[PDB]
Amino acid sequence: ELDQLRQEAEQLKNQIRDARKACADATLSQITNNIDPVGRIQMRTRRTLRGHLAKIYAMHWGTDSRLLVSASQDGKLIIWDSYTTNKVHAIPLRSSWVMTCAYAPSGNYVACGGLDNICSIYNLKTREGNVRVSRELAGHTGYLSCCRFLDDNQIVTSSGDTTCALWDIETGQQTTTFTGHTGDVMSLSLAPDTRLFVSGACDASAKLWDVREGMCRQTFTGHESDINAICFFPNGNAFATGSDDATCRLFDLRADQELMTYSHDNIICGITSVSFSKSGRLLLAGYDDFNCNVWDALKADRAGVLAGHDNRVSCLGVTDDGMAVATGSWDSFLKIWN
Amino acid sequence: HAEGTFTSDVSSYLEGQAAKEFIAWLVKAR
Amino acid sequence: DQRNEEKAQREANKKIEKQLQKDKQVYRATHRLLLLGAGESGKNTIVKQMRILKATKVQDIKNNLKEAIETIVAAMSNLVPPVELANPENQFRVDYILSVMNVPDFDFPPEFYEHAKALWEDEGVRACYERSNEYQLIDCAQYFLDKIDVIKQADYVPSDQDLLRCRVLTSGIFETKFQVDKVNFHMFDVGAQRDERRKWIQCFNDVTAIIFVVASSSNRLQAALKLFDSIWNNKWLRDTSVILFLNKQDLLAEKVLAGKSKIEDYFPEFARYTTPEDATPEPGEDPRVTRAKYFIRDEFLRISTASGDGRHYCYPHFTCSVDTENIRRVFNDCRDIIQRMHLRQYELL
Amino acid sequence: TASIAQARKLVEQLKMEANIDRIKVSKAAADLMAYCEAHAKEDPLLTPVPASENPFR
Amino acid sequence: TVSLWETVQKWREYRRQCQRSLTEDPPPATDLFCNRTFDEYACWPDGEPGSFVNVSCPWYLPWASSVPQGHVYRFCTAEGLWLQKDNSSLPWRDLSECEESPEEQLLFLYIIYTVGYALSFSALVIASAILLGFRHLHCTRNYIHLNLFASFILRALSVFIKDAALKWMYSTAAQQHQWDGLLSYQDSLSCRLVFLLMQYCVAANYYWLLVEGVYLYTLLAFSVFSEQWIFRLYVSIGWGVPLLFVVPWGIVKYLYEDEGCWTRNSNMNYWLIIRLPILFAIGVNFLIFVRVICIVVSKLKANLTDIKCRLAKSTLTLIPLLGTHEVIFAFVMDEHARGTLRFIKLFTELSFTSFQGLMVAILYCFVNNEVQLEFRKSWERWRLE
Amino acid sequence: QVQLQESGGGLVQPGGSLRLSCAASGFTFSNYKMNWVRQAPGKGLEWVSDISQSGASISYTGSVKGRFTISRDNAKNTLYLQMNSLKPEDTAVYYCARCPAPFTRDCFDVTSTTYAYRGQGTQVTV
Repeated sequence: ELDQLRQEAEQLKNQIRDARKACADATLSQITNNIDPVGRIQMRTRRTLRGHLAKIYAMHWGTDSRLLVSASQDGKLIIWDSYTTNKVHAIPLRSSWVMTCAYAPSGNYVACGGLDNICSIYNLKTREGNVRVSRELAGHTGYLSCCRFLDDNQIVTSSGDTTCALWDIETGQQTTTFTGHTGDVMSLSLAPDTRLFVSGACDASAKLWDVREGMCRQTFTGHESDINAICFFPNGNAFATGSDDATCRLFDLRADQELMTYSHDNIICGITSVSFSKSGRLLLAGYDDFNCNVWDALKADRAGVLAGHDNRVSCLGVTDDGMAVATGSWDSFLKIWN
Repeated sequence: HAEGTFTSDVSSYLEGQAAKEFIAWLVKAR
Repeated sequence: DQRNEEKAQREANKKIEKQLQKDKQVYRATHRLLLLGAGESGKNTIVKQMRILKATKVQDIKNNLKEAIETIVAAMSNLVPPVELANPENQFRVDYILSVMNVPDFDFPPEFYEHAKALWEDEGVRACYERSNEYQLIDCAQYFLDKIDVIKQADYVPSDQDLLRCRVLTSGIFETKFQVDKVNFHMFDVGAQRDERRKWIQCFNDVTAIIFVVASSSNRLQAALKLFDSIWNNKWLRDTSVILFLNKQDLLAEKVLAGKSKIEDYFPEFARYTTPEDATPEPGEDPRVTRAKYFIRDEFLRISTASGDGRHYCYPHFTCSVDTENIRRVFNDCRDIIQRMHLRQYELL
Repeated sequence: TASIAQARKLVEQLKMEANIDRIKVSKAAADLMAYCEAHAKEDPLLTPVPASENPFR
Repeated sequence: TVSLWETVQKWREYRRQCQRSLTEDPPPATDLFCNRTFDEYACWPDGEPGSFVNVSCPWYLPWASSVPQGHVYRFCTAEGLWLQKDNSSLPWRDLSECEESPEEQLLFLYIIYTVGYALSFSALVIASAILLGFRHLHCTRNYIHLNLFASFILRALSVFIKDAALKWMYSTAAQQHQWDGLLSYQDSLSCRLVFLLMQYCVAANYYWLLVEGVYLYTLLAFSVFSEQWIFRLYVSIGWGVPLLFVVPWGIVKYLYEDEGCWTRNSNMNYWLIIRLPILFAIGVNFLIFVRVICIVVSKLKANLTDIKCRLAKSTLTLIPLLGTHEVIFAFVMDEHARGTLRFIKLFTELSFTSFQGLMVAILYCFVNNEVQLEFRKSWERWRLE
Repeated sequence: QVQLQESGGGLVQPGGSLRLSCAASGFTFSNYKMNWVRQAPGKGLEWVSDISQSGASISYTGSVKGRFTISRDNAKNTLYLQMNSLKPEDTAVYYCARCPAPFTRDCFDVTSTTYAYRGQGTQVTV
């Protein structure tokens, strides 16, 4: 009977609740109580990247920490040289409603996608030197909200149809499908080894997935509203989520629960994007209030503000070498911070 | 325009009040 | 080569800036529109005329309809407890379907619709339906069977609801382009997206207008009001103007004429409602139908007048899904929206 | 009903994630602290680098 | 009209005409004849003793038409010299007869149009910094405003330079007895160019109020033109078109009416070359003013004492931007206006034009909600520090 | 973990009375706008009533106006629906639904088929 299965779900839900309270006898704010605060983090705008006609929806850093791609809903992928502010490529997209962009770790491809439900792979280092579409991955039945390359030939996507998919780029086929979310999936982040990833969905939960096995390992609850942003801690043993309930949260995979909540009484807008600094001592979060707050990820104190955007902060990224932060905004500007 | 009208007003008026000065200087000259 | 490749970098940049400058002129000169409609709104027929003067899925819907009845009737005798018909006079209706099934390129005559419709009120034919669990039947079967009267029509265009039942849509978003007095418009309507809109609707915060098509005379009308109330008051959509098409005036007229009081039971304040004196009825229409259509308009304006603040505006229009005047209403509304946007920058209003 | 099929899958997923090894939180918190100390000095957003080596100078 | 230039020349001819006359006149030879002379007002002949030595009132005088028959007397003593007034050597002379029989109404104007041009010049450098400063305010609408702000600055600047030339020519020098430098400056091209830069700077200010009206007109005419192409056209209309009738005016008054340092519009059919094209810019900007207000009334009736108040705030705010305050009294031509109507015209056109630059800066930079939002956002961010 | 648990309900006579309860947990109850949403046998989900954060602003679907009363207890984290003079067209599964985001006037998706912040429902049979 359905009603019998429901009552078994609650008692298994109580068992995980009780197995999580067993190990939660100390808090992250007790362990990190003597740690001296980081100090007032004062970053300034070093670069403003102008050239997008409409709001910027996503950006990704290239692994050389110099080139970044940024997608705006005027229908353009621009690849910038952050050092010199020179645009390297400007890619016109078939569908204007791009919602995410990815830079391949090898640097040879970008991906983008959005309300067309397709993830489109673009070859940067082609034969005659002009960027063209190399593969179009179709099979999602909702908007593509995030895409992340594993290597040159694989890519993981998250979708508005509540699933994530692992792709084979050479054949254009869905190697794996990741089901289990109830709301649509808004973000994904790969683990440093790329063998796991975490997805944040519009059901106020996050899930950890085995890439090679295709199944969900752990489910993380605690947020009250839709999770817009997700990001792995530098060592791959924790991650941070950003939700519409106006808080950020930190989860440890091996304690299998949350450790820290980053919230203030004056902060009443959703988080759009999160990102860790190279050491993971700072958590950077974009906000609907047009600002980016820097959080001391071990003590949960606000350590600074990136306060230069005229519209909603939509995306956020830290270089691999940790030297700069890039913030994209609905005011159509990219700002690089130090 | 108003500027050229006013300028031609004062220039005409001053120019004259200065031709009155020339006659006065002549009378006083000796 | 540090300065050699810096001059190649900055010259490839200015080439992109030239192309980006032609892009800007095209982007600025085009008006972008989001088409959001109720399920039975009739949105798609309006697109069909904005396009002809991708909704070509009319035949596919009929395919599943024909493929559904054929399985049900061909399974009547196959069942170990064979299913008997409730009316013996439907025997010849089964005969016809048993022959015409499994043929290439069926035309779907009205006589076929007659047998198909007449068989569905038959209790015996329906009796096998609850036993469709034991055999193989299409998922969207009972949905289209109730809808045959809609599909018999010559002018039938599948609503979005209809396209969700079948797996016809492969495209996240559909785009329609048109031109009114040399002004370009890009109209968008979402295809394969789930009915939860709260995340992907933020993409359209910078459109010129949202064209909101309401299936008037349907509750589905309280549902349209709640959706409009959610759009009007959204944090990101409160600088976006809404063009409001109250679509099925012709069907709304018929129901009020006949005595179909689904409007008054769903809205008890319709009893104490009087037509505003400054109303302009179309001469040659019922003084009751102009009451019903102005009552639905006054429901949307109750939401609209609260919390407008001069940031955005509502443009209600009584329409019909078969009208060439509709693109002109959008063009005139967009002119007013752009003029007020310009007048508000000079602080003239 | 199709709703019982997703209830069985939901319950089968709740067994695969109830029988996992969870570690002590203060221990799991200790490694997050220990990682941020071993990498504190190579984090230019935490400890700003001199303007000579900052490429966005 | 008498020019100081012309009063001097006629006097010089009066010197030459008499300098030769003085040497020519044969003596009376009589005992004790008092000597002929020219003492820089009028020149006497030798006059026999016991007589009034009577000379016609000199013809170089500006008021020479006024008194065709008049006499300065000098007396020749019986001893045969000129009669002497007591306390000096200056011979007894009678200037009761040749003596001749406005300003204040012309200085309150100078008082009230310097202050207006000064509080406009100040408010418009401040408002240009705010527009040029904040990057978020950089748009073509604010690029039209910046160029319009630079027209009011140049117009207010050139009127200060002109009013420190007119004052130097007459108030400074001629009240210090410089008939050498004053007349020479008038000949210098420098005097002409300052009253040639004044004609260009006034004309370029009317044509930038026209660009503001034309631009706002194309915006409301639902006409999405190429943004790039029209802006170069608008710069070439505001700054370039004024050269197409100011320069042709300068050369005409250089060849044909080159006198009195171009300050005086002695001939009014050449003043048309400047006046008429400006009346075209004033005329066109009034038709835009009525069409824009007609658009605003259409908008206000849809979202219906309150409409009457919002219309008044809209009309009064639009008036400085287009300079339509002078359609009231600009179709009264200079030629045809005389008497009090030449004050009130000059009053409402100098007291308002001077303060018009200030009203534009307040209405379109200081009370503009996009600036007051950008000021607070630049202070709320500064509260972090 | 957002949890909504509808209480009350059950078989009642036409013209009867019922009081549904919604015991909420896992979120700041006072921050969110709450809704009652019902699914009649055969039909889709439809909005019945909503109440704002404080409880001052209230709305109803027209067919229940004058018969239903919505109320919240912000201290007890509970939503109520007083059902007076029930008619057989009220037979539905009644769901308590939270607006997806706090401090918002708009309330998207609560009537959607798979909306996350909704309870399991109480069957009301008249």
